[PDB]
Amino acid sequence: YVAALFFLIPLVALGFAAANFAAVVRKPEGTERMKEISSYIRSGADSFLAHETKAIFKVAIVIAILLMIFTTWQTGVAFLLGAVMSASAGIVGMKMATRANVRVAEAARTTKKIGPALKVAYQGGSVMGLSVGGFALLGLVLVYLIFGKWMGQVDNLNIYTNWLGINFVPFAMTVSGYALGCSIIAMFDRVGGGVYTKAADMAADLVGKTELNLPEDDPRNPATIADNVGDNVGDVAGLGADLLESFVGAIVSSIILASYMFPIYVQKIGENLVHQVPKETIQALISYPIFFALVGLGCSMLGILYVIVKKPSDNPQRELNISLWTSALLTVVLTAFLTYFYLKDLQGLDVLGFRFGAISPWFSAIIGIFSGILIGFWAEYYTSYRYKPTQFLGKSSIEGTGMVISNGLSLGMKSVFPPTLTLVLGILFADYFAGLYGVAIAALGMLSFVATSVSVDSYGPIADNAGGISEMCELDPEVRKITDHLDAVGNTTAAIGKGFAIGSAIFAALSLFASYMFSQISPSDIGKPPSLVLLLNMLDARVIAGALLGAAITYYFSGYLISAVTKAAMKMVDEIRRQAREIPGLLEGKAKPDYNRCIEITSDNALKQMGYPAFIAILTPLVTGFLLGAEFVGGVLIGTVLSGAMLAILTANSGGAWDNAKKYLEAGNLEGYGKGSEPHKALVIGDTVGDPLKDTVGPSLDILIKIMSVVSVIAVSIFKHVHLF
Amino acid sequence: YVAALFFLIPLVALGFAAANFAAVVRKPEGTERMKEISSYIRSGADSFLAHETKAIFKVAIVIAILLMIFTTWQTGVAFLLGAVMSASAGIVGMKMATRANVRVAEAARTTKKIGPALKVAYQGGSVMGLSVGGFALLGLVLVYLIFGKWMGQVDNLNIYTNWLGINFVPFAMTVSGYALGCSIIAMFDRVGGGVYTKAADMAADLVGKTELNLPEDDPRNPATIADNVGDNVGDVAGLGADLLESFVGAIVSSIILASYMFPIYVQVHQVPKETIQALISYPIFFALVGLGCSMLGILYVIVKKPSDNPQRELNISLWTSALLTVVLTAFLTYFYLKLDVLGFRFGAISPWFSAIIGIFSGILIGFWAEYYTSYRYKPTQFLGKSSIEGTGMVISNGLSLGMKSVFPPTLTLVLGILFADYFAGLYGVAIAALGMLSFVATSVSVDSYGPIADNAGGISEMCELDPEVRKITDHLDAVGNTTAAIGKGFAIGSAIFAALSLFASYMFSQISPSDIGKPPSLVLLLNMLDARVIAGALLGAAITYYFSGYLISAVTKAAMKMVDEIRRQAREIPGLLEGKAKPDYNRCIEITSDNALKQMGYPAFIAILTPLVTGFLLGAEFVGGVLIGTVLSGAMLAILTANSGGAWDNAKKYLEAGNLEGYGKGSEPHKALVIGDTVGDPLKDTVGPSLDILIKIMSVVSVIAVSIFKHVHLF
Ligand SMILES: NC1=[SH]c2cc(CNC(=O)c3cc4ccccc4[nH]3)ccc2N1
Ligand SMILES: NC1=[SH]c2cc(CNC(=O)c3cc4ccccc4[nH]3)ccc2N1
Ligand SMILES: [K+]
Ligand SMILES: [K+]
Ligand SMILES: [Mg+2]
Ligand SMILES: [Mg+2]
Ligand SMILES: [Mg+2]
Ligand SMILES: [Mg+2]
Ligand SMILES: [Mg+2]
Ligand SMILES: [Mg+2]
Ligand SMILES: [Mg+2]
Ligand SMILES: [Mg+2]
Ligand SMILES: [Mg+2]
Ligand SMILES: [Mg+2]
Ligand code: NA
Ligand code: NA
Repeated sequence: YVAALFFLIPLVALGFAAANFAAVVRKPEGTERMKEISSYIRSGADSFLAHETKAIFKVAIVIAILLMIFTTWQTGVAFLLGAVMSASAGIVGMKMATRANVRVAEAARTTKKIGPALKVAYQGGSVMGLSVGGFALLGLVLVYLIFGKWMGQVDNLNIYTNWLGINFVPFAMTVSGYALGCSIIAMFDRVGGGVYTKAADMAADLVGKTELNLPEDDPRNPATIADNVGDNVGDVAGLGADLLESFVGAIVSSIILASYMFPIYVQKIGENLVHQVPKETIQALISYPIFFALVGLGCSMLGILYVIVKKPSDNPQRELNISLWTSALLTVVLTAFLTYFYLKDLQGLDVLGFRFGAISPWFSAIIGIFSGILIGFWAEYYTSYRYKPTQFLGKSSIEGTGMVISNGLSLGMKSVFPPTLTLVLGILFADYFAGLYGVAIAALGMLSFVATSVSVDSYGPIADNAGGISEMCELDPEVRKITDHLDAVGNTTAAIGKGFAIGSAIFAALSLFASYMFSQISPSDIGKPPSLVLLLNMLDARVIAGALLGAAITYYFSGYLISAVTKAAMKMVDEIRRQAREIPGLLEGKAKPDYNRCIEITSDNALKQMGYPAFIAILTPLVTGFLLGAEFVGGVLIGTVLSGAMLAILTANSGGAWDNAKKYLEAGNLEGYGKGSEPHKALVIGDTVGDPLKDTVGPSLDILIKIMSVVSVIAVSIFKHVHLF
Repeated sequence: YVAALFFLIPLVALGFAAANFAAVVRKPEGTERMKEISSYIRSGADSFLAHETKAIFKVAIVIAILLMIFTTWQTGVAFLLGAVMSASAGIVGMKMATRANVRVAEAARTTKKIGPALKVAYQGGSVMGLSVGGFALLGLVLVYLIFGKWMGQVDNLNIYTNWLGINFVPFAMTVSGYALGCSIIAMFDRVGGGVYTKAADMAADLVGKTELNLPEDDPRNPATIADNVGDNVGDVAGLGADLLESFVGAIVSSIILASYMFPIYVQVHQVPKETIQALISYPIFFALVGLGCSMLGILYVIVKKPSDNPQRELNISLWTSALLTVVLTAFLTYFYLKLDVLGFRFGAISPWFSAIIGIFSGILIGFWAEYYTSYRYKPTQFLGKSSIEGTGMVISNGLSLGMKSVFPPTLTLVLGILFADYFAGLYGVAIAALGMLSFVATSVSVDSYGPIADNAGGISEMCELDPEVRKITDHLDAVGNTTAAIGKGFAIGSAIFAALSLFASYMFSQISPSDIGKPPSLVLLLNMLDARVIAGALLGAAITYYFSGYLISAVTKAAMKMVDEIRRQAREIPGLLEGKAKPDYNRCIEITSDNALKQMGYPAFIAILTPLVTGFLLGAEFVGGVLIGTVLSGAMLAILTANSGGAWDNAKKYLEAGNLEGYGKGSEPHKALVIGDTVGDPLKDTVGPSLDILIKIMSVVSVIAVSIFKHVHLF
């Protein structure tokens, strides 16, 4: 029927991405030096991503075997499917960007205008965004059809108990495994690529600009190629992995709640269970988020096509915002129709959530979108150098490096507010509209047009690489100005994407707190009213202690990521100093440096440090539970949500502001002081201090939130009574 | 009987502090240049503290009148009493330090050893700590005797409702007003002094060391005198205010919970009135025993043979005070309390155990502080080493060190909460919150010891003395920074415990006389799955972060103003850098004073209003969520900022001791460490301390005012 037409949308999106790749590759590349630089960066990125993928997939096979042992095999199969999906999205994005960077560079060089370069960069971004959306929805639909339909886990959806004494719902456990695989692979990719790129960027920027007195991404700098390999590895593949994980997480949270609703909402009447809701309603609610995501992917495809066929403009932010708005409006309308018709007459919504009938979920979704948009706007206010905060930061740059650091930290901590209030209002409204199911539907709708968001976000790194390639090949300063404008727009878009991701994570984390309080129910007491089930008393000393511990664990995770970055940062700083002083004629320009040193340093550090964060995110719930019950784990989840949201928003805004103020000063817009002045060095120090907090901690925080919440939701059935205290 | 002997302890502490002040003043000060510099610094500190005190006391009178209007007059009277108590403790500490700085400096200069300077600095610190403890306990005992005994508010312990629809217990409301006044005055003092001193320090350090290439606190630097006046204003008066506020807040939380326990635990009252009265009076006797043990430890450490390692002497003081407190409080709990229905599961000794936790917790925190802040350990030394790689490296490694150190103390607090709960419910949780500050006198002493050493070093460097004097001052100042970090940890831990206890008291206060029968098991219930509660938690975390950011910005404004002023002076006054001209310290003094006085008001009003607005907007669950998020985020940020600022400052000092191989005071690593120290100053001396004050003030205001918007909410 129409379900098949909907389920074929992800394949159309993947085909569109492949077509965009074929079109960009058919574009003309640059000169011979441009080809050589692109080859260097592409080879580095390919090698590091190959090593990362091998390691991550070994770990993924191990985790899949464990999941198969301790739960149903369907869980392990879904885990592997999600791992493959996220890894493939990341690899596709990286393999597309490694080729589109030089294309954008050559376009901006020949045409001397922003239109063509913007168009090619948006083509690459669309490749990655369509790949992400299509992979996520394809994995989800394959799971829903094989383990939900072919095997019929969506038909029984009952509370079984496995051999290890674990209470589980079949389709619930399968989607949990799928989301866990997605999020764990995304965690590995993000941590690795972030460590790599941020160490390289810190070392190169700091040493070169502040000490050696070189231009940004100068060929004499033995770390520039490492920096660009990181831009392609950590800022692309990791970005796609994280965003696909967020999309799949919102959708799987909605689906898990819908599935768990059926066997719990029952009435015990003389030892006879009477289901308060018909199975058809739960099945409609389960299939609803998938159709929602498919309609959203279609609307994103429409907007991306309109923006890639439209006449190019000189203001790239205008084009990106036009794409986002068109996708969002198409999604709103088509999803209104989908919610009205699909949920027409179900007869069981009143019992759970929806108070305004079939349209109740749609409203929630709307909230999400709007919420996201709001955050987006706020991002552009705090990150863009065309507004008050970033400009005041750039001005304060005249007073000293310490002034820059303090003002950046204050700007981040202040910007923490408006988006948090947006999320508060969104939570309240989605609740009022359709309970926790609508909370999850809003989490999803905030990313309903995830394809366009991922596209507009990945657009940036391509422009950054184009600028790096133009600087390495000594191009016309007009090319550098085009790349700098595109890169500022890309920083704004990356801040917007981080905000979107963190908001979706918070919404899905509330929905998952609900599902986690649900999973604790055993078949023995499968009759108590959900009003008593969904209860996590905060006055229980265990819960508040767990909240404290979760906040501390989030902060320690961020600190460990920062330290893992700074280790390689210092190593490469020292290596660059050594090369500058021990290689004859390197600074004069008559000698070639050794980029391989920094490449290998960053690769080794990233490969060594990428493992611990994922394992922490996987184990923390299990250990905390087996030590102090399930209320402590609930408190830990609460504290994790709070601290992670706060730190992620703060770091995203602060890093965006710092980088855009550095770029604004580099454009000479700072009266009197140029690109080589002491204020520029202070802004460079600020940008290096913002780099690791913007490209590592922030993104990884939401992945940690979702991974930990999913692990707890899956494993609470055990430590609920197998605790030590 | 023996109760009068107990009620006389705070007066003895105040007398001991006055005697220590008279003894330090009887010591010989330095030369004419030292006398002139000390007089200038004392005049500046006195002037700024006078203005700050006048403004804060006008605001305090206004707030007391408002409290009298909307609640009982006893609340306003106790508010004024606590305001006066905290302001007096701070002013006494500051007036003692402004005179003890030059005395410590001259002692360390003449003796050429660390012993005499350490002894005099600890004398000043003991003056301030005894002042704080004595004033806090005297105000609290006067309230307990006048409104608790003379008027007998501890006799009825009923749930009344005032004309504005507020449910309250008489003595509960009175102690709430006292603690609220204490915390609001501490908030004003802390915010003002922190802005002042941190702006001055940022300006001076950055401009002088990074640009003009001058030594720390050089007379040519027109901000060194302003920086030291700030050290005396914000790091002394504010410190005493904050610590007295935490002490009184723990005790008042204990008292409020004890009072509210009676009329709620009914089936017929589940607990006899005598038991509730004994539990109400118990925290006061506990605090008195703790003050006595702190006095004993301070006396032993000021009479004990001086050592060359001052941290050893300070740790010996802390250990002796803590052990004396543990033993004497064990005896007090055994005899005075010579329960099962509420909390205590091990009989009369149940509360004492909890207190122990607190103490030990504090002690534990102490070690962790000394592990992360002292340059004699791995983290601070690694930071100093990373200083060779660049300023950005210093900043990133400092942030990482703070965020990691955030953990061990958090786990300590988690275990303490869990164990105190297991032992004696929320009453024992609050008693542990208090016991962590049981020896608050010794803690305040060891903490105020630091700023005195900082001022002595600044004065010795201003007069160009013997480098041995500067080395003595640097060692003492590093020890003082470590002790200040330990004190901040003490405050934040006590704040977390008391904030949980106040969450309990706030869930209790919502009970109205109409439904004064529901089982307490159902009353103490704040479901976290309520969308409103989680939204409020998110909003509270965001509000804490914005509070911190606004404080940082208030600091950076005056910091930039003074940086520009110093550059202008350097370029337009002939011979200033050459040394043939005299700078204008009054300019920086006035800049920082004006900025601090202007920015000093808003944070306290935010902390006071946020609960009221959030409540009248979204019921009581939203306010509960806001309190939870605020507590969590504030604890995290306070621990992080304290540890990070300590690490940065001690790494700078570790590089100053030459322990960094090859690089001296003028090398790029020293400039990077100075940039790190300037970035840490505002996060260490302004945000961190204000966070726990905000937590306590907001939770107390909520506990008092929830009775209105609990059902008079807009949604
Ligand atoms: N129009 C309608 S009535 C209706 C009823 C149900 C199932 N049980 C109930 O609501 C139910 C209400 C209630 C109140 C007190 C005690 C026990 C109770 N049990 C589900 C859908 C539906 N739709
Ligand atoms: N419209 C209506 S109210 C109503 C009430 C009753 C009798 N008690 C119940 O059903 C009932 C038991 C139970 C246990 C847990 C959660 C919810 C529950 N509900 C039966 C039918 C009916 N139909
Ligand atoms: K970027
Ligand atoms: K200090
Ligand atoms: Mg850079
Ligand atoms: Mg880059
Ligand atoms: Mg670049
Ligand atoms: Mg950038
Ligand atoms: Mg950068
Ligand atoms: Mg300083
Ligand atoms: Mg000082
Ligand atoms: Mg000083
Ligand atoms: Mg100091
Ligand atoms: Mg300082
Ligand atoms: Na995410
Ligand atoms: Na405090």
